Amino acid sequence: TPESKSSGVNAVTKAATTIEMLDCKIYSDAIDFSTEDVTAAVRPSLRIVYNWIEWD
Amino acid sequence: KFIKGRYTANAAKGERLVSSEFLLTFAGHEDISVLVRTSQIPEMTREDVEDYGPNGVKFNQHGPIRNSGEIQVQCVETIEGDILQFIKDRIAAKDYVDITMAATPESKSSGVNAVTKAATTIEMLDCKIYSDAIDFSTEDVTAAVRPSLRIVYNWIEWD
Amino acid sequence: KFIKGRYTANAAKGERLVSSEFLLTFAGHEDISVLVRTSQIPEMTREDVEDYGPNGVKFNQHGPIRNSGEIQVQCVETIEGDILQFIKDRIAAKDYVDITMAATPESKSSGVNAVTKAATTIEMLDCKIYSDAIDFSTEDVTAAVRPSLRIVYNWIEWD
Amino acid sequence: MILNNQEWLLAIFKKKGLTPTGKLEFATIDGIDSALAQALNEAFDSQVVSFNDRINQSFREFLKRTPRDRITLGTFSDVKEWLSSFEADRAGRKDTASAGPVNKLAMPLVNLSRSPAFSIYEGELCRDNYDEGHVTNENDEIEALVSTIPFSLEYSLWIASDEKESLGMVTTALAFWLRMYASLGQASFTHIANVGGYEIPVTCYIEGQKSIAFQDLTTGTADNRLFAVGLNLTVVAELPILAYMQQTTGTITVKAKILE
Amino acid sequence: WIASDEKESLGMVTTALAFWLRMYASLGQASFTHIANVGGYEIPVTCYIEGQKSIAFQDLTTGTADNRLFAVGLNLTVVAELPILAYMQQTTGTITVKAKILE
Repeated sequence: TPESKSSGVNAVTKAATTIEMLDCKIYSDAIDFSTEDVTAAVRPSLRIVYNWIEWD
Repeated sequence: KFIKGRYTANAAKGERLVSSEFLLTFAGHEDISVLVRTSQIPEMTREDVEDYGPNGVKFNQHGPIRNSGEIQVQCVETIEGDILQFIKDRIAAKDYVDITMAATPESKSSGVNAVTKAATTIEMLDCKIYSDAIDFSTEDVTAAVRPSLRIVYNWIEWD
Repeated sequence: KFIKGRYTANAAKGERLVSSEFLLTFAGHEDISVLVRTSQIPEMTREDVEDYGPNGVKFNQHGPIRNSGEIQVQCVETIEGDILQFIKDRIAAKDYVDITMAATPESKSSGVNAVTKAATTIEMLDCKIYSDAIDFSTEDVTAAVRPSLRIVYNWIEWD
Repeated sequence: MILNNQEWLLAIFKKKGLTPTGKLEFATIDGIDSALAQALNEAFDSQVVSFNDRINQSFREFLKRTPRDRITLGTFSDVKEWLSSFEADRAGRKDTASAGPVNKLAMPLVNLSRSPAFSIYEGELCRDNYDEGHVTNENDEIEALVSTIPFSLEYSLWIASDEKESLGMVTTALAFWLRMYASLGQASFTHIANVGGYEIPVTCYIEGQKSIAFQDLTTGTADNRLFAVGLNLTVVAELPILAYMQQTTGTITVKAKILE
Repeated sequence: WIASDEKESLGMVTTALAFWLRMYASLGQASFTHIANVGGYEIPVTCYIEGQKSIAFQDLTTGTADNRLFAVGLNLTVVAELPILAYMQQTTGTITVKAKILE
């Protein structure tokens, strides 16, 4: 979810949807540059390796 | 209209790149840079060491850097046999060239910030250039011959 | 209009080749060159030797040239059994023929420059010609029989 | 060896600095039409007829005519409009080789026109080039840097005649000129554009040169007994644009030192 | 919409527009910022032209049989990120940290 409105009616419905990854590694893949597609935008693709999952 | 305060933002805002502009120098063979139509950026990854602890816990660890890899480039052929002669010369004599890939055409001399130029460019050292098979066929009158090149880099430099 | 100076350009400018024109001689069997419709240019590559230095650094090194390879050719058949008899003769008697591949039909007898002619041509020596299965079927009245040829070359020559 | 204390002075070089100005200059697409009109005439040249015949009369007469008489310029919506404009304004036989009676309304004629609207290429054949070259003075200086942008223009050719055989001959000659020898540039022309005080060549190509398809333009011979055929062409031109520059000089010095 | 009497002036204007639009897309060239005074504050609004590189002109005149006038049209799209602000009230407080031994 984007965020919780500062009214803060309930909190357990906020921690239920979130998740946390610890001790992660971030790598990248190859990036494609080419003509003939003038309206395109560069899209790096990332590979992320997590090591632990936490919730609540 | 009264200026009550000041606005500050904590997010990245800027124009998005278009992949239609880039440069590919090929070291001392500068006249070939006009014929390219497709290039890439190296992988930029690292090896992972795999370990299992007590019970079933598992950890992935940073490993040594990956230096050498492959990259695919597609170019277009002219009448004078520029790319064919280039590949023939490369095969005839063993040599390694240096390639400077850049994500922008060039910085205007009125440009006042250098780091935005060094951030996009990458350099590949001690590279080998080979070619693949080239397709010739009738029944496609409007098509143009497209040599496909395979380049093997050995080191990656930036900044 | 005053001629202040001169213009010079440091880029390769030339019209792009069209892949719809090419030639394939087949050595002393010159009458077959009309029936071809698809051809290729050899791989033009080299072997690579991989080494791992201290720590995890890695180097790719030029190796020996790749001599022999495989190419694919497609042609069409006439009533007189031209391609069929050609393949039958090739299978019956072991022999090696020479194939010349050119990216341009033929230079006009003006002969302004010969270098631009030898740049696009290529020659294969000591070649073997085989064939694949040929598909016959009804329900396609307008189709034509298309033999598929597999050619194995043993040396590549240029200039 | 110039050695002071523990440092060597190795070499002194010279450099050329470039500082830009905002001004820009660019070429015009007007001369491409004249270039194409001149280039079309080489199709009909170098053609001969060995034996004379009644059928070959009109084609031979057309071949003998000057470039101004073969081709007319202007955009039209209908064939009738073209014929009415040709009739209203005197034309067709400006260069006369006989003082006797002649017919101003020669039957075989060719028209060329282009549309005001155009577009950038956006394809495979061409690509944007930045700083492809530089422009020098009579002295050893640099005044501008030249870059090109592809441009695609649309053209339409109309061919008309009285008898069908002459129309067939003209169309066959055009097709033979267009299709043969594509790899060795045969239908391709260069227009020299005087951008500023300098001469820069502009190279134009015909996209899809080999693919030729003619379209009919007359419902029938029930009204005027006239045959008309049309053809559509596209031209890709790399116009050069130059940005003016200012040149300054400087020096580079190289020294070697012993640390600490 | 671009209109002119002679064809050459129209060609020159259109070529100038095309050269401005296509060249140097990566380094922001056809891109503008509008400063909007939202409430009592000045917040910049950044606008971009989607599909800037692709240019195609459309003709708008049947012919010169009526008025001898040349007209050519072009279509553009502009992407703008409008800002919206929600008012808030600020209050202050304190946070204390203590360390204790169990039992």
